Amino acid sequence: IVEGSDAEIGMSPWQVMLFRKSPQELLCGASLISDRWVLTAAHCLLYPPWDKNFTENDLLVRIGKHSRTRYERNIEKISMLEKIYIHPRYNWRENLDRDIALMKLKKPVAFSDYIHPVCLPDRETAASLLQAGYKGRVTGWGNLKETGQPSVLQVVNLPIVERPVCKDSTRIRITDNMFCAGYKPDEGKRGDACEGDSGGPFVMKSPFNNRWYQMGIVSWGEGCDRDGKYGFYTHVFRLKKWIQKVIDQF
Amino acid sequence: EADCGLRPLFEKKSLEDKTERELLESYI
Amino acid sequence: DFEEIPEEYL
Ligand SMILES: *[C@](=O)([C]([C]C1=[C][N]C2=C1[C]=[C][C]=[C]2)[N]C(=O)[C]1[C][C][C]N1C(=O)[C]([C]C1=[C][C]=[C][C]=[C]1)[N][C])C(F)(F)C(F)(F)F
Ligand code: NA
Repeated sequence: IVEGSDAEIGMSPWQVMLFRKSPQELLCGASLISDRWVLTAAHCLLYPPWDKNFTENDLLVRIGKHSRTRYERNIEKISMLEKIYIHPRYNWRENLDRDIALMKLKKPVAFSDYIHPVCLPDRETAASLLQAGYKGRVTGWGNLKETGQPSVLQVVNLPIVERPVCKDSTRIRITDNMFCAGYKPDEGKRGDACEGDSGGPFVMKSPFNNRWYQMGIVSWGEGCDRDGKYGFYTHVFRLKKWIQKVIDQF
Repeated sequence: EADCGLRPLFEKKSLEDKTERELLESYI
Repeated sequence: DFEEIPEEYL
């Protein structure tokens, strides 16, 4: 996260860290959507251009964290994965279209003050909140700059940007399964996700029932916090049918 | 889930985090 | 610079 700030304890109890067993390293962000289901970006697991293709046994999921590098005894919970489900039509070849993946945990995690699932949007919540100008929140342990690494979870609030502006900012082909966010050069505020934030949640707080909903998944950007450039996120609601499906069976 | 989106240390105690108002204030 | 996690998780 670029131009963000340290997160408060318990501020994002759904934040998950994807951790590589060997070598022990941070892979990506992710989110807890139920006691046994974690949502993340498909590119965190599978991305051939970088020779990345992780299997369940290559990873661990660390839930309830705040410190990026310390094993937080008595607070965080480390889980093993039973199965990984990558969207069948995820396009790693061109624009990361349908960049979404589900991970089923071997055993359910017990919720606590630091571990609690985020809600997935429904038609009306998505309609009402997903509007240009409305702000969302991104969190992660990714790079603090580039285009170093934080000690604790970072957070930044960013406005949703109009589709036309999103398209005109890049050469990459944008689809309906994505949305972009960030401040326009003339707004005088900055902030963006960056390397390492991939797979993390973009959440919004519903003013109707006061719950937090995950609207997006950190997907890609061209240089962290560049004027006239924006971060792109996987449109969670557009891919909700697939999520229900995978959770319905399995 | 069922009690999703309600944070034990905030919504549940009726405490607000440092910047959530910024989000609510933008939902015009 | 990550801290070692207990072997129980490998
Ligand atoms: C992942 O953290 C990053 C997140 C990210 C980097 N910069 C940025 C991000 C999100 C929002 C705003 C700014 N994702 C990537 O680096 C992805 C992964 C594949 C390539 N990529 C890019 O962002 C490319 C642009 C691109 C888009 C579509 C297809 C090909 C190339 N630009 C750097 C992470 F991927 F780094 C990782 F998961 F942590 F590894
Ligand atoms: Na363009």
